Amino acid sequence: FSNEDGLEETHHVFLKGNGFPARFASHPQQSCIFAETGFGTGLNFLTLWRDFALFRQQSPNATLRRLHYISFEKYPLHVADLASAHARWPELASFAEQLRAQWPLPLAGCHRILLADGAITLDLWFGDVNTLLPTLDDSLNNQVDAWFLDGFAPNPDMWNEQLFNAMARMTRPGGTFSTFTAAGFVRRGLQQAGFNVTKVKGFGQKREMLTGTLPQQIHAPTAPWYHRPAATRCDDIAIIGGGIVSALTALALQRRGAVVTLYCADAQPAQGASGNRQGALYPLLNGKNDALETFFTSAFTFARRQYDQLLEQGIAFDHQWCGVSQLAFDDKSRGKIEKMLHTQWPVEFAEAMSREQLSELAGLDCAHDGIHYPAGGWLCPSDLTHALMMLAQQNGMTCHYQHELQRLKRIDSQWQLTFGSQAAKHHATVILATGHRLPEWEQTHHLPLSAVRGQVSHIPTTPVLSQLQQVLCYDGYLTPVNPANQHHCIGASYQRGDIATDFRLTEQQENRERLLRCLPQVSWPQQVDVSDNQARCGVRCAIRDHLPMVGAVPDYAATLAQYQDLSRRINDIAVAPVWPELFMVGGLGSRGLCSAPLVAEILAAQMFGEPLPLDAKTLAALNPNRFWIRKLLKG
Ligand SMILES: Cc1cc2nc3c(=O)[nH]c(=O)nc-3n(C[C@H](O)[C@H](O)[C@H](O)COP(=O)(O)OP(=O)(O)OC[C@H]3O[C@@H](n4cnc5c(N)ncnc54)[C@H](O)[C@@H]3O)c2cc1C
Ligand SMILES: [Cl-]
Repeated sequence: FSNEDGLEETHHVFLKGNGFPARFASHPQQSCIFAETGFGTGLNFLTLWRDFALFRQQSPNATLRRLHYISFEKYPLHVADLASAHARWPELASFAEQLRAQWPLPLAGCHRILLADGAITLDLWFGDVNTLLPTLDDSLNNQVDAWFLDGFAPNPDMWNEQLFNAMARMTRPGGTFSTFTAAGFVRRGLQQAGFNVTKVKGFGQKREMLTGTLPQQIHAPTAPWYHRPAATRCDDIAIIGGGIVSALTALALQRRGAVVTLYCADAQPAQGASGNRQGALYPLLNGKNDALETFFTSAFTFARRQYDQLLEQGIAFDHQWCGVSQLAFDDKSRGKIEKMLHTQWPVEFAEAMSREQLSELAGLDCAHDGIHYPAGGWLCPSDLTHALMMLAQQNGMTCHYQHELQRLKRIDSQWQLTFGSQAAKHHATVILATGHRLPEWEQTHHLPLSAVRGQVSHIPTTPVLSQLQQVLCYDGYLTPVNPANQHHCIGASYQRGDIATDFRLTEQQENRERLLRCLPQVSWPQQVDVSDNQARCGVRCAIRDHLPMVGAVPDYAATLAQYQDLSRRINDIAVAPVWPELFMVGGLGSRGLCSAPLVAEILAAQMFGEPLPLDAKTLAALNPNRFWIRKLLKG
């Protein structure tokens, strides 16, 4: 037993300083929230994990079942650096391996990693703490049970009042912190932030150090107009849906121990918009660093990781992570791509490429230059949705197919559900995930959701078409052959106000026309043949700002009456009015394969009142009431 590896230190300063592991056992909630300034090689996180795992082995019936860890790192290391430093701590080896298996690219923003079969949520915030904290969401307030105040020795950049004030704002009352320093200005900084502070002996030799406790909740400037309320009960949830996002939301809720039931109008899941054979998965970038791009940057990477974790657990679905090549086939598209390339992306996420480079990758002359997304690809969303639905079923979700909801009505603390004609059901909490049909309710009909038919053609491959290795995106898209069926998909029509799903010949020809029109300089696209008239049709739910809608279903009448006064006020203002115990997720447009997993996880986390994985503007930009709140916020 030495001190030289720094493991005993970590345990003394950060775990014991916050009352662990004793505190695991007395902890009164199902989850415990830790936050850390810095992350480094993960020493504090891995040590905590190890202890929390020993505690779960020893007390499988204790209240505490889950750990959430929030970390702020300005200088994210590469996974090889992580591996190299973890050689010092072989006793952490197996936790370390699971961590490194999911370590993300150095992209600015929040990256949520699900570890230990869902018992651990790791929110990695890559960016400067100081510029980050004022951007964070109200869902982080009053949440944190214990802080690991780590980093360089008070170098002074990090240890300002702005950090201490954010920390207290984010601390639950009774929540605590510990740090390795005892610098006077840090002590004074944490007191003025609102903590009680105690000075104690450092580990072994040097230093004194500091611990403390937040005696009272800091009521801090909120944004009540974009409030994200929890469900009061998660032991009785009914999902109305049956597409990709219903299954992901199911699973994200089951990880938290919710009980969920599915009602789906069709005989089978994935008979709506989620039913194609091959769909494209890549991020939507703009180079504007707005809410849209911020969301898609997190969403894409989060979706790839979840899809890989699922595949690792034995879930099966056709797919190739073959890369996506988006072509500058046009003045407009070239301009858009040019703007994206002004932000400096790691080439592991998005890379500018010449016509030659794209074609080299593609196996076919791509006719233009553009941008390449090497982790994008295609998946069979039909297989994926059936697979995730099956998994949710195996894990406890009962499924009632051919249950088209016709009437939804709150009565005496329950939602009464009338179908088309099976028995009426009633539930404490409901979630609407019905895609293009979302705004058909008296409760949802003032939400600006638009419905857009598309038709995707199914085409036989040929020796030349088989050569294609990437998804090609132009004004439309063409996937590589699915080697399991020897067919490709090429789409898609985009018909606003049109919800019929009948095969149309005109639209079948247009899927080929689009390709021929956008790559006129090459001849292989002539090998596309749509004359067997095989296609699939479906209907997207589009939103004019191109971002999903996820959250509580907002109450129009009360919102307008309650915020007529809002602009003058900006005071202590009431939270956004909503229908009680009613939530929604959808508005996925044409990018649901990319956006679905993160919105699902956002919705589950919200309904459980947990900290959310995005900043305030990006969450406000996903909130269902946003188009209204935007007006009222200016008059
Ligand atoms: C032509 C086309 C091309 C596409 N290409 C891509 C692509 O390249 N990449 C990509 O990521 N995505 C693509 N998409 C999919 C897009 O991402 C969709 O927005 C997404 O699949 C919708 O998923 P969802 O779960 O929200 O809704 P859906 O899959 O449409 O499911 C809605 C479900 O709700 C059920 N329902 C509706 N009303 C009721 C009711 N009253 N009672 C009970 N149940 C009800 C239905 O039974 C249905 O199962 C494409 C879609 C289309 C149509
Ligand atoms: Cl699809």
